[PDB]
Amino acid sequence: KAQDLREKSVEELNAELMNLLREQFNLRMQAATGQLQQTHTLKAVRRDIARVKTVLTEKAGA
Amino acid sequence: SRVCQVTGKRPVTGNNRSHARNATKRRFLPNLQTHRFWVESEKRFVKLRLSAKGMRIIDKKGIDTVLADMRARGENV
Amino acid sequence: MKRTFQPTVLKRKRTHGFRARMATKNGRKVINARRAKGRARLSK
Amino acid sequence: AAKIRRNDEVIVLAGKDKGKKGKVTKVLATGKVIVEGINLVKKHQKGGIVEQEAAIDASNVAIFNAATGKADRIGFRFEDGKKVRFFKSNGETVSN
Amino acid sequence: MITEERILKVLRAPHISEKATMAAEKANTIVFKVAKDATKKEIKAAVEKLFEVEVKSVNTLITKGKTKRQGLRQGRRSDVKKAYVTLKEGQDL
RNA sequence: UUAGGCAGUAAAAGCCACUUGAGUCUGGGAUUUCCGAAUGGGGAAACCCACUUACAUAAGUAAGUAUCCUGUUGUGAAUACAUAGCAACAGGAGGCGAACCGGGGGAACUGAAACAUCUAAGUACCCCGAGGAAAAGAAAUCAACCGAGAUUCCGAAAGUAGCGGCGAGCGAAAUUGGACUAGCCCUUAAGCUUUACACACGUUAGACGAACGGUCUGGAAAGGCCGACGAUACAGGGUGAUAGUCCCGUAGUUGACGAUGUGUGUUCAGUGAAAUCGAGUAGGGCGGGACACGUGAUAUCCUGUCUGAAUAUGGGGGGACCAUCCUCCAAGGCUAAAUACUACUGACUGACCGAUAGUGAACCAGUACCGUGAGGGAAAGGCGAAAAGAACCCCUGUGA
RNA sequence: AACCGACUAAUGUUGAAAAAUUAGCGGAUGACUUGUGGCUAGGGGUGAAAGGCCAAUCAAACCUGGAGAUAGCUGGUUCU
RNA sequence: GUGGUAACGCAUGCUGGACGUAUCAGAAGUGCGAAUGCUGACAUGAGUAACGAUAAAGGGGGUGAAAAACCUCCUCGCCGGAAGACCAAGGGUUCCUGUCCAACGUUAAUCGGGGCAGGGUAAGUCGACCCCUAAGGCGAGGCCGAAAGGCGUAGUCGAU
RNA sequence: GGUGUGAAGUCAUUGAUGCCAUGCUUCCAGGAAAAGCCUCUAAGCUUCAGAUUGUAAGGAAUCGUACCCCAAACCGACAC
Repeated sequence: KAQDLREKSVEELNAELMNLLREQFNLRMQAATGQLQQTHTLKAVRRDIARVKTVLTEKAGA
Repeated sequence: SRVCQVTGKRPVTGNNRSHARNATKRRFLPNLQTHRFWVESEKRFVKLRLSAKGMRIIDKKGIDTVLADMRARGENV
Repeated sequence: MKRTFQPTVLKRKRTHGFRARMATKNGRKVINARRAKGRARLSK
Repeated sequence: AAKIRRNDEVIVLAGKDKGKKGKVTKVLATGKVIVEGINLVKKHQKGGIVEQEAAIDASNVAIFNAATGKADRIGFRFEDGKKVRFFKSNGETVSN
Repeated sequence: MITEERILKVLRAPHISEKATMAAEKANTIVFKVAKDATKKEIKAAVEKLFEVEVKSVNTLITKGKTKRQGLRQGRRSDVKKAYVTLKEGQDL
């Protein structure tokens, strides 16, 4: 997270995004099934995605 | 509207006044008429809705000056 | 006995609906009035 | 900016537990502190009847000088560029 | 052309229910709670990609949310779109 | 900025952080579904369906696509030219907002102890258009033979002169005391707006911030008693009763990277602007309206209608009209301040209210509820210092 | 018969119902009746005409505003 | 209890739990029994009328704290061009299940269209959307109108 | 409860207000529109693009769908 994302290229940024999105899918499925005890991770992945989408919007154009 | 294109004369409001001095609202309309003015410069007639006073003004100033004035005002002529 | 309120949704909307109010000057006056009053429901 | 902090030995200034020392466990934003072993209240839980600490007003507690063995007031001063608390009497910087 | 971002947003959760269980046991149908926007094509794509199964059919409904009183303040629960996804014979999820 | 934080109801849960990537505060970025002026078209607002162009290969994605006004380019009819038309492009606009402002329209109840002139009233209301103010403004003004010197606002003159079914009522100016003051151009100005360059100058998170013990009463001390101490700080609030010294503050002293605002210059690019000193004008006739002034003996102003000069040797005004005299130069423009208002933001104040009051609304209120709708429109505050909100037992329906 | 209507009576009249019920009664292929959607709006509409009807309201709807109209009338007007 | 001619004053027990306020001045939202006053509360009538079609119940068993009213069984009665079954409209979760019975239900209630929780609505073919248009609406330009607007062409909407 | 397994399953007659029928006959009051659809060409395109017939492959979205409807769930303040 943080400015580390800005070191990464737009391509690899997108690669993170897709990974995060997949992690976020798994956590949804678990949350519903009741397998998810650590609820804290949902807000984490969600905020991590926003960081990436922030950087990607920066890297767009400029 | 009943508005002279040359002068801007529009309907004004006033009173009717009886012998008993009863005031009823009335309007005073401009003596609007339509007249096709041949405009040499543009080799066309231009039909204007204008007051009879407006015509007198076109007789003094000529159509070319009046058309200019109007176009400036944003009249569609 | 037939009472006065014989609802149809379509007639409610076409008379008192938002797009009906917005179509006319005086309708917009009503919406603005209601919006100024603080009315949760501007239209029916 | 806060005179009383968590993990501060304090002496109680007011109430039933006046003159009793304890450690600030928690500082609520309501201006209340919970202090180990101070405003104990018996709570009938559904369980048993269990003694628990109750929040006290922060103004009802004072930092304990320990060296002087008294309550003291706390000022703030800059020391090595960082702001530090100090005891108003001794002048000594509080452990913090 | 359904993107992977779209595929990862479409399926919101599995739907747990006596009816859902019957569907799974009897008719090889998995009931999901899908996104409101989700279309039957997007849902099929998502089920195929994220569970590696072959889908026969997708049936969808929206359940309109219940009004609840909650003391003084009445309020509605949110509309849920569910998707009855029938897997081809032999496929398990 | 700093020890706690993950909004509340609202507990739990899983967590994060602890001297600075915890978090918070301020600012600036990013994201910003759909509806709404709503603008691709449509539409029962929050929905439906497109075209174009790119992309995708499948039946998707993204972007663009309103109308009008102004301008500029093209194209381009009836007839040659041309124009209309059509298209493209650029720049504007549209909606909302409590009041204040200018303008277009404009009542009636009522008063007149009836009522029609008159009044209410150019009010209410409707409409249009602004702006931070607006409007007005630089004498074809007054005055009175002496003089004054744009406009606006305030005090007098004065309920005076007048007007008025001379009823009810309406109501000036000259002149004078103030506030504020500024004039500048059609041979092209002052100002205004922009643009940057400077500089100042303020604002925008904040920081530090004095001095109290003992004893008594009490559940609790801020109270009492005793003795201290601070005060450029005894504003105010909080704390288990009533606190200068417990806390937050206060006085005072400080703080802005960046971002804003302001005022100066110094620039730019505009605007002012109507060009060129004012003719369909002044004046007149008829009808109305405005001026305190109701047509009166009624000057002056505006003009719907019909007319119509002179043009510094000239013209306007000086309350019918004439002479004389004085004064001003209309028919082109721009112009700050003193003035009006406050829905909104901050601070502070109250011989203002304290829950039938004060807002309709202290409370999840323009809510509930009522009504087809416009619209109408409530009631409803207070355990305790702290939930310590009554473990457990007993009656009872594992109730109340 | 349905359906539309509403001539008589009784009940009911703090109703079961702000116009009904029960028994009878008229029309019942027509100037019929009915659904849906349209249009006409207040000195206005609409009326096979009753001043009927225009949301249980009508010799001028309803709402808001002018507006605290006006009320030579009635009521009421608080301690010693 | 006491004082004064009075409005009222003073003292004090109990209650109450934090304010009150002399004196002299100052200012008023300054005094209520009436207004078919206004708001709230609570009476009287009165444990009175009534408990909403005179289609009708009887019994055995069950469950339950409790059963005329719920479940169940056997009988009886009532509707049957409906008091049955569907659909549109209109409503909007009332549907099904579990649980509860305070309030709601004109009684009780174990029951309920009541409370609480959970579940439930699956479409190429039904309907909408959609193509099409009727009445009619809106309406680029346009015509007309103090303004607001009115009318209307091309269009575009509009089902019944 | 579950599954499982299951006989006969014909004929005559009667007979709709349903169907043929948007028919037929007749009458006067003279009986929607528009599209889908068929066909014709125009401008325009002519190894095309298109058209037809066929054969494969794929699609057909989106929204409604519970429940009440001679009603205790709609309109009547009410389980009227």
